Amino acid sequence: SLSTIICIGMAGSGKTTFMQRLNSHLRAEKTPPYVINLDPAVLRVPYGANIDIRDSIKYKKVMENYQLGPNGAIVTSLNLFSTKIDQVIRLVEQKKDKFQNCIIDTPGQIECFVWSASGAIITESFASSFPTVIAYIVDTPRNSSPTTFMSNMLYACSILYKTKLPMIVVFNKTDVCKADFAKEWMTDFESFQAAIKEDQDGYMSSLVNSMSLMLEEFYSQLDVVGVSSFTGDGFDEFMQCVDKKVDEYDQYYKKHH
Amino acid sequence: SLSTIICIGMAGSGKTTFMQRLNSHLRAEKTPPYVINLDPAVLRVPYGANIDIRDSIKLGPNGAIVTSLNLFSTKIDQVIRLVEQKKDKFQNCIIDTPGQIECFVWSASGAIITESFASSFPTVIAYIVDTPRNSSPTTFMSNMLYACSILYKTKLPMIVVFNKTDVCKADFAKEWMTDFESFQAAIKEDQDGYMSSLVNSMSLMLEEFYSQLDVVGVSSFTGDGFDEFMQCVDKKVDEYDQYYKKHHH
Ligand SMILES: Nc1nc2c(ncn2[C@@H]2O[C@H](COP(=O)(O)OP(=O)(O)O)[C@@H](O)[C@H]2O)c(=O)[nH]1
Ligand SMILES: Nc1nc2c(ncn2[C@@H]2O[C@H](COP(=O)(O)OP(=O)(O)O)[C@@H](O)[C@H]2O)c(=O)[nH]1
Ligand SMILES: [Mg+2]
Ligand SMILES: [Mg+2]
Repeated sequence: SLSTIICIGMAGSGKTTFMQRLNSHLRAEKTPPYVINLDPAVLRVPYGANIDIRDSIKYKKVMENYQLGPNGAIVTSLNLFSTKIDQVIRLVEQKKDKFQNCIIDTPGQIECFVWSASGAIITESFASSFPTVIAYIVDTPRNSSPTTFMSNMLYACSILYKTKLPMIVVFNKTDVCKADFAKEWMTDFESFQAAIKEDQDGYMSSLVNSMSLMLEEFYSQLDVVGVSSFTGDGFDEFMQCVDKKVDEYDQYYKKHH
Repeated sequence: SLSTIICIGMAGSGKTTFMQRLNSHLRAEKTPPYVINLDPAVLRVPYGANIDIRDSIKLGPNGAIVTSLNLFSTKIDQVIRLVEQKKDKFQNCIIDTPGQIECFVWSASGAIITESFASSFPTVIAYIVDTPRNSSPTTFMSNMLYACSILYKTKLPMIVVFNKTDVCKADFAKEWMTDFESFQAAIKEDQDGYMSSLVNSMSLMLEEFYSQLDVVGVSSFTGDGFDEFMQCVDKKVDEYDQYYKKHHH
C-alpha cells in the first residue's frame, strides 16, 4: 500500500529541509513515513532515518580507499549501496502496510543520483516495487531570472524523461520568495514570453516562442506546489499532489517498470 | 532504397536556402532528390518541388499554417505511395517545412506527416541552426534543449546543422558540444551564479544528448560543408535501420 516519494533537486534547493518538514507533517497527520537517506556526504541528518547510506558506507573512507574526489566518492558510495538494493526493497516491502509513505533524501548534487548507473538502478528498483513519485525541489529565490527558470525547467524535463516517473515540481522557500511568478510563467505562457523579451534580447524571445508549444506539453504533465520547508506552508497541498501522482502512476506509469 | 531528410529549424535559420543548396549539391552528384515543400505560406520556392503543399491548398498566421497542414495530412497515404513509387529512382526525398518550427512538430498533422515518412522510409531530421544568432552561451543552450525535445518528440535520428558559416564559423559550437568545460567557462564568464551551477549538473545530461547527434557546419550560400552533411546522412540512415526502425509502424 505504501508509495515512495524521492526528493531530487539542485544542491542547496532544500531537499533535506523539505524532508525534515514533510516528515514532521506526516507524523502530525498520524501517518509517519519510512525514512531513507541516500546522501553519503551529509554530516548530520536533522530527522530520524530508518535506512541511512552512511551506516553501511563511511564516505570519508571511500574517498581515501578509492582515491577519488567529492563526486566520485558520492557515486562510489551509491554503487556500494546499490549492491544491497534487493535487501533494501524487501525491507521496505515488509513495512509496506505499516507506513503510508516511504520518503527518500538524495545526494546534494542532482547528477550524482540521476545520471549515475547506481542511482538509476536504485530509482528503478523503487519504481518497480511501489508507486514512486519524484518531488523535484526548486530553489525559488534563485530562479527569478526567466532564463535561469527555464534552464531549470528543461533540466526537470530531462529528469522526468530519464526516470519515467511522475513529477511534482516543488517551489521551495516561499517564505523568502513567493512562487506566484513561476506558477504564472507555467500557466500563462505569454507572461513568460513577456518576461523573456524584457530581460533578454531578440533571438531568445523567438526561441522561447517555438518552445512555447513544447514547454506547454511539459508543464501539463507536472503537478506544481509552493512550499516553505521552514514554516510548513503548502505541505497539505503537496500531499494532495502526491495522492494524485500515485493515481496517475497506477494508470500511466506502472507499465514502464 | 530512398531515404528522407526533413529540414527543421527556427524561422530564418535557412531551411529553404539549405534545401536549395542541398538540391543543387545532390544534382551535381548525379543523384537528384525528390523534393517536397510543406510551407504553405512561402511566396516563391527557389527550387523545383515535386510536391508542393501550396498546390492543393491556397485566425492568423500559425492557425492558417496548421490548417493547411491538416488539409494536406488528409492526403498523406497518397503522398507516401507517390514517394514509394519513386523510391528506386531517387536517392533521397528532401522536405522543407513551415517557417515556424512548432507549426510542424507540435501540431497533430505535422506529427502525422513525420510519422508517415518515418514509418515508410529511413528518415533523418536536419535540425538547422542559425549560427550567427547563437553566440550567446544561454541562447545556444536553449536552442540545444529545443533540439533535444524535438529529438525525443520525433524519435528520429538528428543531424545538427550549423548554417551560415560564411558569416559565422561553427568552431565555437562544436567546441562547446565536444569539450564541455569550455561551455562551462563561457557560461561562467557570460552569466552569474545560479546559471553556472545549473549548467554543471546538466553537463552529464547534455553530454548524453550530444552523443546522439551528428554535427556539421555548412554555408548554404557557398555549398561548403554539404559533402560532410551527406556523410552524416548516410551514417544516420545506417543507425536508423538498427536503432530507430523499431519505433515506427
Ligand atoms: N528560507 C528557507 N530556507 C531554506 C528552506 N529550505 C532549505 N533552506 C535553506 O537552504 C539551505 C540548503 O538546504 P538543504 O536542506 O541542506 O538543501 P539540499 O542540499 O538540497 O539537501 C539550508 O541552509 C536551508 O536552511 C525553506 O523552506 N526556506
Ligand atoms: N550568409 C548566409 N546566409 C544565409 C544562409 N542560409 C540562409 N541565409 C540567409 O538567411 C535567410 C534564410 O531564410 P530561409 O532560408 O527562408 O529560412 P527559413 O524560414 O528557415 O526557410 C535569408 O535572409 C538568407 O539570405 C547561409 O548559408 N549563409
Ligand atoms: Mg541536504
Ligand atoms: Mg522557407
